[PDB]
Amino acid sequence: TAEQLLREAKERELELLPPPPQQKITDEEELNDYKLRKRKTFEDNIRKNRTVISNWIKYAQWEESLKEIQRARSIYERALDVDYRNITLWLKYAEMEMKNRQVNHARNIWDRAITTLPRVNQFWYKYTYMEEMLGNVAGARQVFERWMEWQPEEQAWHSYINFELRYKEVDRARTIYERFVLVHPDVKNWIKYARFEEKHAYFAHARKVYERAVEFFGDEHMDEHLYVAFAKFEENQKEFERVRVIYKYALDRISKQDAQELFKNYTIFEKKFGDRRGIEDII
Amino acid sequence: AAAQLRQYHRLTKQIKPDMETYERLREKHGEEFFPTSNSLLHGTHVPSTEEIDRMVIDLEKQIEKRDKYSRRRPYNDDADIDYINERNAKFNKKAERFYGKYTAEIKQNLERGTA
Amino acid sequence: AKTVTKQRVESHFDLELRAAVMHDILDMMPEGIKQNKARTILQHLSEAWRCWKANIPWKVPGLPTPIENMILRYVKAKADWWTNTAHYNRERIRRGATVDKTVCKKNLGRLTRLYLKAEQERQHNYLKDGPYITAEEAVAVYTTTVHWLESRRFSPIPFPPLSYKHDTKLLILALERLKEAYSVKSRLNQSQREELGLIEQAYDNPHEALSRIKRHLLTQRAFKEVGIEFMDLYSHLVPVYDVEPLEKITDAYLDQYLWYEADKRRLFPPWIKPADTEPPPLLVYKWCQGINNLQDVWETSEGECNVMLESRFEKMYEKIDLTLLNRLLRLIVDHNIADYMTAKNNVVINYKDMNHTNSYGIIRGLQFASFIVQYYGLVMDLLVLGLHRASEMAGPPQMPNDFLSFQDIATEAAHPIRLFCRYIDRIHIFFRFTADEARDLIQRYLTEHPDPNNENIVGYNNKKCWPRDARMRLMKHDVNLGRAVFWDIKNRLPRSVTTV
Amino acid sequence: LSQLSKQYSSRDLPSHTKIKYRQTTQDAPEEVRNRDFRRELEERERAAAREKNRRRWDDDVVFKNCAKGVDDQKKDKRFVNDTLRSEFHKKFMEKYIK
Amino acid sequence: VWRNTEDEILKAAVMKYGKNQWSRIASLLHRKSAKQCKARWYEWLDPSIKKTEWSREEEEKLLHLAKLMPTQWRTIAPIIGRTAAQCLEHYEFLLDKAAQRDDMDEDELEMLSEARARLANTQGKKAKRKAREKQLEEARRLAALQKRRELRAAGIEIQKKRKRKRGVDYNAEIPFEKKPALGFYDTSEENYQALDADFRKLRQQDLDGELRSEKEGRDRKKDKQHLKRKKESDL
Amino acid sequence: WKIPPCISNWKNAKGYTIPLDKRLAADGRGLQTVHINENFAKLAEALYI
RNA sequence: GUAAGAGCCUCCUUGAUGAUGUCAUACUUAUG
RNA sequence: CGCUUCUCGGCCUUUUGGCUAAGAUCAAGUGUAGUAUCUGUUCUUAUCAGUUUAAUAUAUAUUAA
Repeated sequence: TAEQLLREAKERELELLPPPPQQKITDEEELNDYKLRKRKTFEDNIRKNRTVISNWIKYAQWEESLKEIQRARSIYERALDVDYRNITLWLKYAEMEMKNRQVNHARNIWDRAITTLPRVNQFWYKYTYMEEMLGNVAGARQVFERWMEWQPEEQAWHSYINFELRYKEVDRARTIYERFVLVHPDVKNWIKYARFEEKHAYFAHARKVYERAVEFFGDEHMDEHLYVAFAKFEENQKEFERVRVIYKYALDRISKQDAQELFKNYTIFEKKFGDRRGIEDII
Repeated sequence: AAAQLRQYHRLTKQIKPDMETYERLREKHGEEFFPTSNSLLHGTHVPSTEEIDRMVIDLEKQIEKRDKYSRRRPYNDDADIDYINERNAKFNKKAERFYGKYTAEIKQNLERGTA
Repeated sequence: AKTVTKQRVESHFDLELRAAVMHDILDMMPEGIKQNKARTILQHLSEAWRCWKANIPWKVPGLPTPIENMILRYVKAKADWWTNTAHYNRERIRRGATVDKTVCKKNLGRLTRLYLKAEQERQHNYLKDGPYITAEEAVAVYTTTVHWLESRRFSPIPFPPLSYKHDTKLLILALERLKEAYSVKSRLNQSQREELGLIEQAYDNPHEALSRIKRHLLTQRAFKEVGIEFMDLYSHLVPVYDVEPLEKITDAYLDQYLWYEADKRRLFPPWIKPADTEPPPLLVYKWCQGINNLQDVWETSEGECNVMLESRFEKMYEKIDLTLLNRLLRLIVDHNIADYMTAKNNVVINYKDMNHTNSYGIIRGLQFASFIVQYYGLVMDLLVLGLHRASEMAGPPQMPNDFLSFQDIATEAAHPIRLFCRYIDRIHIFFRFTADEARDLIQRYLTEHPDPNNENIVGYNNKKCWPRDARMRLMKHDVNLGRAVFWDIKNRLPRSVTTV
Repeated sequence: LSQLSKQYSSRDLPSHTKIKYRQTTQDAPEEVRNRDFRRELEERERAAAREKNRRRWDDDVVFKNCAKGVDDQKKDKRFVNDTLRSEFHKKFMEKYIK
Repeated sequence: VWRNTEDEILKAAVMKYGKNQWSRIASLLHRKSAKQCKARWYEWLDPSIKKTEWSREEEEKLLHLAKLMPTQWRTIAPIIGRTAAQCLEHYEFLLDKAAQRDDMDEDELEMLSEARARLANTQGKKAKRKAREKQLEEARRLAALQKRRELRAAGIEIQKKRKRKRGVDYNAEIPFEKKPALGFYDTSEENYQALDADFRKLRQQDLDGELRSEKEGRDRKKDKQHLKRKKESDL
Repeated sequence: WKIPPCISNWKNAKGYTIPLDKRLAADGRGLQTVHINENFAKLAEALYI
């Protein structure tokens, strides 16, 4: 214990010098000369390694701090001009320009990043930040055109349709949800459109779209796809004909009735709901 | 997995996906943290150019310094949320170390020892 | 203007090796992390450095098995870059012209580390379980030592119990021999300083150090692991060992014991290594004069032949088992002397920062190593000869036979082989072959030789340098002489041993 | 640019000012276009792969024949990926260490 | 001798050094030798060896091994798993006998403390001269800029620095438009009032006053204040 | 996929603090390799008899 | 024992002491 | 029980820059100057006092309790 403790005391006394913070911001332009020496040290540190991330980030923080706009925009513009890939750094510089009081060149710079590599990360995230900042109808329009241009999405598309739906009206978000769901059909998209259409009242186009979507997506067996929607609209509207048709179509499913417990718990749910008791439901 | 729904509740997350996950949960927490607004009055400011995604004019007048401060508030909120990472959580035990690098080597050494 | 060759080409090969390894390492994980790939160059780089440069496998727990397997592949390629180039360096050293010092002794030391990893590789790998025991030939050799020491009738006196002043004279003579060979004063280090302090303390108290070494070796086990070295002599390595001063003085009293008492007991074949003489006149007048003194040696009308076979030794450490020294050395000399002696051969080898423990072979040098190899080649020398030829070379028990003759002309009569000897590593042989005997064995080895006609250089051939134009071209009897070399191989034919 | 031409150095002197076109004896591009090399190589490998072809002294010994009939145990021609020993470094280390 | 101080200092020297180094600890252990330090360390001070008791059921296999072993102790030491060839031979001797029966300390402590402090000093004489050059350069700049500020505050007569070509800073750098800033345009237009407002708020951000802007200083002071008092109260 | 630490080996002039874990190396620093066979035991019994 | 560098030819802060000289020992010198 | 604020606790991320032959080796001759640990001697002051307030004249002077 005396060896480790002695190493703790000697290590604690091994620090080299305290700071000498004297004459802080004094003698008028002398502070600007100290800022010129510090900016020179940062320029030499960024000069030692052209691939340096850290030093560039510190030059961006100290820049935006003491360099106001011009020289700060020169640091973010030089580092941004020296960085093509690794768009996360472009998101750091975009966040530094977003904190400025202008924000016009920050939004236009966000559009320049949209024309740049989208990465499907900083484009949707930065687009959501700009749209949340201002330009509701415009930001959702360019974000919907961009997201509708290169590839579809899942959490970004569903979250974009949710934010566009809660914004003002769900009318346009219904057609956009039908186009996005039609671009990448799946059971989750049918359940989402059936849930939003369920909270939308209606349900005529939700049931017709449920049968039409269940018919076009049929390949091997329905299982959690059609039976979940048939039970949702069934138990929602309390229709025995839809429960009997769903139970009849579920019995025709291949691959050992598709999922065992799924169709069993669903047939027991609609069974117990509709009639149950003995006789038929017992056999 | 789960696509979308209408609800707000607690979750777990905080997992390896990192950037994409923290940005999705950060945008969802930011959107759910900010409710709707006066856009009905902007519904008077609404007229004929709304739909037709491809835009004729993407700039116009913006809004005002109002939306500038209201835009600066979530920036400071994201700065305060970014300022939360871990705590000091220190003590005097076992042997000594040298600055940060020895503590990082102690954490990685503890990660390699337990397997 | 890069690639200056010299030693700079290796640095560019290592940097370029770490270059493509960074691109492939970045292409190993589809997403992963960015900064996490930069630190992997240090773990894989240094892990390959100490990995290939040392005997440690350098296995990382929870490592990226695909990346560790790729860096292990390219790491083995880097080892090949230090392998074939080292083979070209050894060719450019011995055969080629030497260049300065650094590069020369450097590559010689890398090749020495390769020989250490090879000797430790066969040591640990092959020496763990099955190292060519051959219990049949081991029992046959046990009977060969049984009847051999029986008819020899020597005594295995374990240690002198301080009988007379000759023991003290052997201690002062051994200390004067170790101090004489080890005595020089320039620079050096605590090695020669501990040898000087042990020399002054040894000469100061001869009885204290004598009893301390006697009870030491006769009681305590082997000392700490010693070192070794191999210089570049333009020869095969340069076998050498660095031993502690305690085992050095114990080796002085030991070697003085087995040596001295061995001379008092007078246990040694008449044909053997040099003893108290000069090799050039010994082999000169012995082989030349005794060969010329043989009956009808150089004069043979017909049917008579002479076979002179000079065969060096091979792999003095090939024993690989301490049981031969246990039984053989123990019953031949002592239980404690062979105990600690065989324990000294189990010391772990240490070269530079690498430590390779090999107990198979013995040290490059030691106290009884002389008598060790003398008993090895002495027992194995009677394997080819046999109790007949060795019984003829023995002679009367009172006065044994001479070097070049035994009794009258019965030496060559009862021994179809004229003579033979083993001098240090080398050996010589002389025989008289009868036309019926050389035809018989020529037909046996001829049937054992798988070819009707064509005969290559085989065992013995290509004697040129000194009698360039005076040598023999070839003959059918020369092919019969190669079949006679096969008759010497099969004549000895040890199951598991280092052979000609 | 229109600059950076000042002084020369060695190895930059005029060299190989006249190139060498392919002669009709070595390689002709038209002959390679009309070449039969598919069937010519099929027939070449067809020929090469077609033909490949090519006593009291002895009783007094306490031992007997030990190593006999063991030859091919050491492969004459073997290419080993391991450069540590194999065939090469076995005799190389055997000759350089003894 | 192999005292406890040499064992602790040898363990710390093995932690900050490693098994690869030998004569380093020997130089730190004064009269001790590298061969004795490696032999005694690997034989005893190495935690890999188990010196605590033994297993009577597992020790029976070492006897039959010893029957197949004799001599060849170093070859059978890893086979036993406990190593310690001296302890193995001593245990075999005890089993055979049982079967047959039926000032300098303070100087070494100061050298060890200076050895560990030297281990934390591994930065070297290059980093030491860099630290002395940084503190001496900061003191010379504080004194030169000090007296220069005292002279500039009184009299208006002063020369300008030194030779203007290059310098101890970035070449030509006087941080107004330092390094290429390129340029940015939004869409087919020249934004004027926006850049003027960004420059107005830019001039509003910078203000004249007295203060010191730092980062690691407040973090180190906060770590010292947290280490001094946090909760305590015992119980 | 992750980057483990690096210890032991050589150099290590920086970060001299080593809460062990460096001397652990990998596994048990080797294994029984070829272990042992009955040849040495049978030869030892033949030497005893 | 010595390669390199530098310049002069208009407004604030958390309260732990000191002066009478000598040995074993550690480090720094081209004077031995 | 829900929401807001404050206090304490737990987890994720927190990062040793190259190579060849351990890269190469290992002890104290004396001599001058300087620096480097530790011991028997003492112990306190919150005071100086020439207050305050109001009015007038140019911090000072005068008048009124």
